Amino acid sequence: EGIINPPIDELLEATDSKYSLVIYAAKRARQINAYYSQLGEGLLEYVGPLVDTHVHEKPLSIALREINAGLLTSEAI
Amino acid sequence: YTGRGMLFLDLIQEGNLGLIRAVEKFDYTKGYKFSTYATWWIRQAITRAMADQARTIRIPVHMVEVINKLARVQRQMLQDLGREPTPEELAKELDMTPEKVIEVQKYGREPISLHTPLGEDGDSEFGDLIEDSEAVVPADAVSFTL
Amino acid sequence: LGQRAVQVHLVGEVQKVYNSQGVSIHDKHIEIIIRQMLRRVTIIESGD
Amino acid sequence: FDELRIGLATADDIRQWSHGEVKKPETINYRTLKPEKDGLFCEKIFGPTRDWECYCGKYKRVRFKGIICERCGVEVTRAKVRRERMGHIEL
Amino acid sequence: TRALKRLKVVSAFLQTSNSPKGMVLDCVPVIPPDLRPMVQLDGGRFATSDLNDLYRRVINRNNRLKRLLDLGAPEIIVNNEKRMLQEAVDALFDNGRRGRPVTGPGNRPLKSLSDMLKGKQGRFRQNLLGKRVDYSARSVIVVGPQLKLHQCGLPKAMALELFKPFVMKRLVDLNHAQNIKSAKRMVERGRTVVYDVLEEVIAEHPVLLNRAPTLHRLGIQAFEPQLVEGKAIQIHPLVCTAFNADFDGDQMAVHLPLSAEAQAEARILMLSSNNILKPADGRPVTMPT
Amino acid sequence: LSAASFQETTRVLTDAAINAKSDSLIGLKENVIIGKLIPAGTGLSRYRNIRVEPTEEAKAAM
Amino acid sequence: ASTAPLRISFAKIKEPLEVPNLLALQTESFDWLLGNDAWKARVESALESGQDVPTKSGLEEIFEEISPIEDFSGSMSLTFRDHRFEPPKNSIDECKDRDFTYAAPLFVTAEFTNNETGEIKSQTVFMGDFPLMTNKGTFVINGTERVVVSQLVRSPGVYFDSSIDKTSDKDIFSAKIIPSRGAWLEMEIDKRDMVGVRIDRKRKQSVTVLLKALGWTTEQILEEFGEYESMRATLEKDHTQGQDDALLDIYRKLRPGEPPTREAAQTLLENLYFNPKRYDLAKVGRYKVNKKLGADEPLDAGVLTTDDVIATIKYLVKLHAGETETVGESGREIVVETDDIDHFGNRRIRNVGELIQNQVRTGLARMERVVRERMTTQDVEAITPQTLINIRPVVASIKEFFGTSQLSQFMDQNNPLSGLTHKRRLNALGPGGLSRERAGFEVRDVHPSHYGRMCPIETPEGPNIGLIGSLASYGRINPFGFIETPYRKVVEGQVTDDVDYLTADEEDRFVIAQANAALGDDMRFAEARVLVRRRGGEVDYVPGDDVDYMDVSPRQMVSVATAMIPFLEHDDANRALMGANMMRQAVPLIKSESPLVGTGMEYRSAADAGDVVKAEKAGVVQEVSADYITTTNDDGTYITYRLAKFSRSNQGTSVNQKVIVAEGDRIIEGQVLADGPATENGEMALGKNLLVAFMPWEGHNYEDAIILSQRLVQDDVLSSIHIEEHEVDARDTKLGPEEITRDIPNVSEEVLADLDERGIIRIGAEVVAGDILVGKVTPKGETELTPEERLLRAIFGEKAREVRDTSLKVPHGEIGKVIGVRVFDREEGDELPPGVNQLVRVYVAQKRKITDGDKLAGRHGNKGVISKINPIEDMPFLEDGTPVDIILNPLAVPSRMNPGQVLEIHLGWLASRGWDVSGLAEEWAQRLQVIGADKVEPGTNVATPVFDGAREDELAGLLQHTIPNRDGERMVLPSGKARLFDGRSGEPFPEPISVGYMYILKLHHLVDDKLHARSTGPYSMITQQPLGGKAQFGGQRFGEMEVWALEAYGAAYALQELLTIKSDDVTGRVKVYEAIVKGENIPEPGIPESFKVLIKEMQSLCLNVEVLSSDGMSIE
Amino acid sequence: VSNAKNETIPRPIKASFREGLSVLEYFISTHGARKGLADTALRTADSGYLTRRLVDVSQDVIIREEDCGTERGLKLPIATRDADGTLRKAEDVETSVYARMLAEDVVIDGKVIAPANVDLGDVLIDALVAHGVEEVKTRSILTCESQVGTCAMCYGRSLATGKLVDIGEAVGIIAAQSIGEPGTQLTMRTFHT
Ligand SMILES: [Mg+2]
Ligand SMILES: [Zn+2]
Ligand SMILES: [Zn+2]
Repeated sequence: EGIINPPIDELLEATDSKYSLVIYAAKRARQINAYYSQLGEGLLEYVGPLVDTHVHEKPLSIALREINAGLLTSEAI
Repeated sequence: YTGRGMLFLDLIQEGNLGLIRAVEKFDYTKGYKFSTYATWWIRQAITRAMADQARTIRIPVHMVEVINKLARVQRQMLQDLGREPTPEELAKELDMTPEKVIEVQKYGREPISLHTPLGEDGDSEFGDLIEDSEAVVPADAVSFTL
Repeated sequence: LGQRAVQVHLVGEVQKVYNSQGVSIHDKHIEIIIRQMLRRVTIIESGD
Repeated sequence: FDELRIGLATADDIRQWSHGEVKKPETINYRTLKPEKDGLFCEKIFGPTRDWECYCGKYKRVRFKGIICERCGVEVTRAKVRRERMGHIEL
Repeated sequence: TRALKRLKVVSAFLQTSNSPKGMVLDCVPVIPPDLRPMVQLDGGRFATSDLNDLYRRVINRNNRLKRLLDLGAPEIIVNNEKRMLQEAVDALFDNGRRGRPVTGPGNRPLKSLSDMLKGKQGRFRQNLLGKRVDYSARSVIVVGPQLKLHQCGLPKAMALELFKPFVMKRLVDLNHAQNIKSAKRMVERGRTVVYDVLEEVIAEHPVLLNRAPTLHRLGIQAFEPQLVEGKAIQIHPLVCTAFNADFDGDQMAVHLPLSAEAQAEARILMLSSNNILKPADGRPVTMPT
Repeated sequence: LSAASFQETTRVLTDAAINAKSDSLIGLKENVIIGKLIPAGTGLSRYRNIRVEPTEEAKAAM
Repeated sequence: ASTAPLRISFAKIKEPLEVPNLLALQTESFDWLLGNDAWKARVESALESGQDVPTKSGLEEIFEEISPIEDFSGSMSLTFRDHRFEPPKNSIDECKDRDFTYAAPLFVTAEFTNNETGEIKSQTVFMGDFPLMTNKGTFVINGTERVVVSQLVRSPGVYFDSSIDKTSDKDIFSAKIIPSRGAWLEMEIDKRDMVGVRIDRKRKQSVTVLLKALGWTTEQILEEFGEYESMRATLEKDHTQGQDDALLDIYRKLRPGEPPTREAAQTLLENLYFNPKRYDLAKVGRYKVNKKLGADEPLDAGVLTTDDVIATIKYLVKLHAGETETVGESGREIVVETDDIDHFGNRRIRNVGELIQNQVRTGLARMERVVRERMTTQDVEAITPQTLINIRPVVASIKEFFGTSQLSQFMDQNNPLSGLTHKRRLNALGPGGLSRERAGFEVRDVHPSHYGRMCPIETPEGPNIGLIGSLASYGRINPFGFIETPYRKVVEGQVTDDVDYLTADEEDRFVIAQANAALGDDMRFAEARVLVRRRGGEVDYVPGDDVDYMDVSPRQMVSVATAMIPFLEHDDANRALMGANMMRQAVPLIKSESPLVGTGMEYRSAADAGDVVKAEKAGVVQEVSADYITTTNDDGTYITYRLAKFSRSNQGTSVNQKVIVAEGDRIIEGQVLADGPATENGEMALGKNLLVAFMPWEGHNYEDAIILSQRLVQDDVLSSIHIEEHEVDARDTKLGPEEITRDIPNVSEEVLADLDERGIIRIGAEVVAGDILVGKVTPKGETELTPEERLLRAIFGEKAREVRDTSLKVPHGEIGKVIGVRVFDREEGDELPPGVNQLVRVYVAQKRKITDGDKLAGRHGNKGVISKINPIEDMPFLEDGTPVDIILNPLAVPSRMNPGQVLEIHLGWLASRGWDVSGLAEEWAQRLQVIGADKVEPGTNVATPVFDGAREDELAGLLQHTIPNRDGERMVLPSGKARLFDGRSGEPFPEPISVGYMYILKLHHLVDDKLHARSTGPYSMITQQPLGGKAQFGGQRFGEMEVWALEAYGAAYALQELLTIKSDDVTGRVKVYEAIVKGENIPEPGIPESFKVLIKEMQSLCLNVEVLSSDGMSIE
Repeated sequence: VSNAKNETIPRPIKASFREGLSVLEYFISTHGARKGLADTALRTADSGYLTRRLVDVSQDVIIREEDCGTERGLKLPIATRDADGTLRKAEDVETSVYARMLAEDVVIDGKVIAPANVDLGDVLIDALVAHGVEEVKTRSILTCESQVGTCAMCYGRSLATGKLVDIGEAVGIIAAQSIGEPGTQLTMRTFHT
């Protein structure tokens, strides 16, 4: 029930840096928002929320929850 | 004629044009000195240039002679009657109608400079207090698309 | 004296001003600024 | 955006930027409040005051943009161009 | 040493292709008109920028010089015009670098080209490094002890005007408002339905509090908003010394991060619970005394 | 550009014109003028270029 | 007798001199300018009493200064003999509402006399309206109340400064004579062991060449100066010799470029200094040079003479040579010493009379030039005094004096004390004076001379600290401009009941005792040892019969606002500054209440200020009513005072006036008839007196915040009216006129519900933000309709109506009940500006209640914002159930060093619950017994003067014997602390808590004004970023220091959007707005507009600033 | 109480604010009170100017490398003023030597106590003073040899997080703010000239 609901220490050890984490959650949040705005096209490349979602929610909040599970993977190019 | 929106040295140069005019139209056949002939042309060049170059918004020469004429008579009315004259009483003295009096009063102002201090604080400038209209308001633009 | 000595002198001198009051600034903060002052070099006998 | 080169602007360079030449100290007519010809604020050199409207009143509509009206020489385009286009004074 | 200083300027000319002749300008460029506006002012008056006056003088003096050169004129008269023309151009580029400035009305020096590019009020230090911003607000601050470290109170009216686009979008989706203009009217009137919608949208959306001097990086700190009646920002008493804020009376600005990257930064980097220790010496700052 | 935004704004402008100095835009103060991303923190090449894809086991579930 | 309500005073020393007419500073100065009957009556009284005063007025003086004008032939002359006034055309009340400058006519008799014609034609002329000053010292110009504040300036004269040169290792001495009008002159000795002169700092030159330029020859020079080797050394080293030679040489140095001419060289020296026009040294200027140089009675009015310049050299060398006392040349013996500019003998205030006189002198100076030019081009016998003089410059100068000047300031009417303090303010800043940038440490600092003439405690705490100061309580102005102060006269060790007004220089000579110094039953000094002050601010004592003056009152050094504070001596000087400054910000309340404990000066400060309405006759009230009150004098004459009622002040607060007298009460002159804003029974009352308890309480009053019981909001204890006024104008434009009308287009039916018939909101119609006050519609617009709009006009059966809505609307974040509307019509007899056909003003009034954020404060510089308003049950109550109205943190009090507020609290409890001392025979009581403050009833006021207040033994003792309020118990212990039952948990607090009654003010930093927000709004034109301020819906400034913080955090994305998306990018701003409402992701920012503007400006200085890509030209 | 222009009065204040000052005592006290208010406003101005100039020169110092290649450090005294037969640590060990990473190991008994490339903390500094080593060589920002900015190892661990500094942090802006923040708090001058 707060911003601090996914703890930061668990998130930090997954990404090994701090600046890496913010862009990584933000890139994912951009994707999931873009998925919700298909409105009927149903393009294959986009992927929806992996975890369950509240009736109203912020896409960035969903993204951070996915990192804590650790299912999502990031790679620098 | 200094201190009327024209720089003092600028007045000399414009009057200097009047002098070169005068010598081309002067001769000894008239029994008079050059000084009396020259001063007419000097005054002409200075006053015409003052009409044509003092104001930021240019006023035609004949409108300029109208406003300074009415200004001087308004000064005489204030001194004589001991009270600020009404535009209608000023109008009959000019022989024009009151609507023309109101019109010429509206043309006889001067702009105020944008880059001026408000005076409450030194840093603030007048030009940072007036909004533009040409900006596209975001709420209205998206509504048209809808 | 030398470049190392002036680094020691500058960091030590400015720190006593701060420590006189009671504020505490770690020496790395001082050291970064002093590194920036010593970067250039003045050329003499620029023949070659 | 790779480098912000700066240098001395020669006389030909100044003329190259210019879209015209100012020839009068005129700014705006005292009665109609519209810009004059070949002075400061002139639409022939800087740009149209109103979007796609020229000076004389020909070619008011949006359709025939990107043309130069033969009467007053104003090139119809957006009014925002006045913020970009610049002239020059010959000495 | 005289040859040493002189070498500096002259060597630069030979290596560079550009010729020294750029010192003496033949044609004076003019600023585009929108950058020196003759804006109408309410009340029938007018407002003009000082560049117009300075441009007017150089045009006037150049025009008269053409007249003097055209007819046969002496050396004394033409020299004075050339002298005044040179002085006029000088005033335009840098007013006050030689003798008295062109005061114009007499009450104040006229602004100049270089004057826009100089000082604390210059373009560099007033409109390029630091700008005013949309989606921002201001109010006095009070102490709220019942808050958590990562929470701040946001007044109802203040938050409504900050989050106006977001409230309108939700009002349309929840069908309380028909269309975008009808949504706009509803929030401006302040109807009862808006407040229910507002609490739904502010949640999990940080806001950056900020006090005016902002000496060190803990001056700006993100917080989780929370609606509160009244008109004063509630703030957490532990974080007072980082802001250096007492409650005599102290207005604190409120900014809103918009995009996905920006609000992510406020949650991770700038949050008020990940800034326990002062970066100066690694000492605790969030236990005032 | 960064030097001009400091105390001197005439001497630096004047000699830069003479010297004809092209400003490479690497740096912090000059990247705030243009509106680009500052090379500090998230604005770095390495942090800003990363990509996010889910795992195969994540796609396998839903 | 019954002029004031009874207030027991704790003072111990009787006061010889009563407090003067507190507004005399402004009124007496302006009386001099008019030269009216009242001032000249004072002149004849002063002459018969022996007091000096200028017998010549102010206005006629500048006429007498302007000699009759003479052309090159000297044929003609214009004498301006007599001036006179007429009654003002507009009444004072009429002026404020109808926007008319309060003024009166000024006629003057011009006499034309021609020697050639031998004829005299006298004729009266009219020079224009003169803005007059009402009886409370404010100039009502253009419907707004202005006040002109005094101005401190360096007096003209000679000033000698001694300095030390580090290279020379020896002292250097300089002299400078700074005149009122002419160029200035300097005389610097031993720069490199020779003496030299600066003639307007044109060039270095010697003194011998200056003297040789004068008629003095080398032979006579050396007899006067042969005993001082500096001038002898300078003489032999000076190669030039001869009077003619020296004169031409200085001509070359001063004005290069022309060949020397004997006559032209000679007239320049006469012109530069000795000419009576180019070097008009002021009357104070001549007066000061005679005092410094010691010459006994030279010419009273005129320029400097050749005697003075040579005397100034003599003073310089005698000062340099080390002798400290020397006989003045052709004058009495005088001390030779350096003089400090900051000392008040050298600082002069230009009171309001002198300020306007300088401006009217400039206006009349321009008038003089015109008649000279006119005379050369006019023939004789066609010249009359009516036509030749143009009065246009004179009126234009006195009109431009009030506008755009730092001395004619907008009056602040927050409460009567803000009014009073603004009259007495002494502004160092202004034209021809000390500016902010020239300011140094020395001017701001307190001086020893300041005692009795300028309060050191109060001054603004802002950037102009010390530059602005308030006049002292007893200060009086010398006619030259210096500030006097009274002193009692002492002779043979007996203090006499006579008062002498000493200036800042005559004070220096003598030794002054202290009012606090004990005095016997007889007029002798009780103790041989007595504290005194002397030259240079010494504080050393000098026992026995040596003094000659003593201070008249211990409150002498403190101003009106500082005298308000009780227990001032216990407070620190720093916090007292804040306390005196706050009290000029307290807003008036609905029902004002007099302070329970407070100094006796609050009553006098109210009556002298003009808000309370006092009687001018001794009569019987006959008809009492809210609007007006009728009184009848013994002769039979009736005068009806018309009380103001709910009229807006300058800062937007009520100035509502109550009526205090009943129907048949007898009145005496000066007694108070009507109560004013923030007043009670004629006593000043800026706040209420609440029950305070000192304890931390759950953290709600942490770090200076305040806790308030909900009783105060409920019982209307702290609530203030606020009256806003906003107006619109129906101007005639090119396309047509604007119409004030009800038929606004494209509006619903219920929005224009409370509008009246002609399109004005009805009286009493409660409004909200966004509501329409007066309906107004623009005449036309040129609409180039898009195809969809064209379709819509057909579909809805609309009419465009060729109009757009521009109606006046209630500003954002504003509520209120309309109370009054004024309408001015062109077609009516009403006068309007050009263009405006109709003008309408609407007064919206609201009743603000005390809420969180609203700044609150006491008297001793303790201030805080309200943090929480608990319910009445939650408040920590007393043993008898009484909940404390306000809590205050104790953590603040020791550190800030203002224990005066604790002392006030203890005495406040005693005032609320009375005390009994009868037959107790105690030592502390004995001083009080003659005072009479032994048997005191509950609720009664008590007075403790600002430096003769009750001592701490009395308060400790008084606390011991407080009356039991009910049932027989005293709720407060002897220590001044009481038992507090926690209201929330119920269980008693473990130890006692200090409690009492404290006087609390409500400041004008209310939260309702401060709250601002912005989604998107206006933008500036030249640079497209939003404009600032609250009145124009302005975004907050993300300055330079702010972006450093984000760079330290590394948050690059947040910084980028703050500079491009959220401002200064026209293509990007609309894109983000549509993206938010559609839910789509935010787009990428472009380049800002200010950067593009920068390129254009730098391309206009002839620098080809090229944006480039790696491969040639760049993309934008 | 300090008279104007930094002088002392010979006749000091004998009364306390509880006891209540006398008239002349109050007047002399004002000389120092007003001066302090005026001076404080000036120190804010100069401290602001100092911070602004510092930020310009201190920018372009960014952490842009995980570890430098070099071995040059700086020798700091962990412990000094050691009385006879005892070892006493340095008074300012916290601000000076803490949160730095050793350039090279330290051997006193032939065995490494604190190995190289280990940041120092409370536990490690205790180990070195107990064994009795009197100095240490810690890698530091001065001797960094990075072609662009400064490596993370030479800067050592940051202080706001208690871990090694991240790549891309702007150490330069942090240092400038830290020096300039207590500038207003300094306010020191000779009591009397
Ligand atoms: Mg504060
Ligand atoms: Zn056309
Ligand atoms: Zn390194």
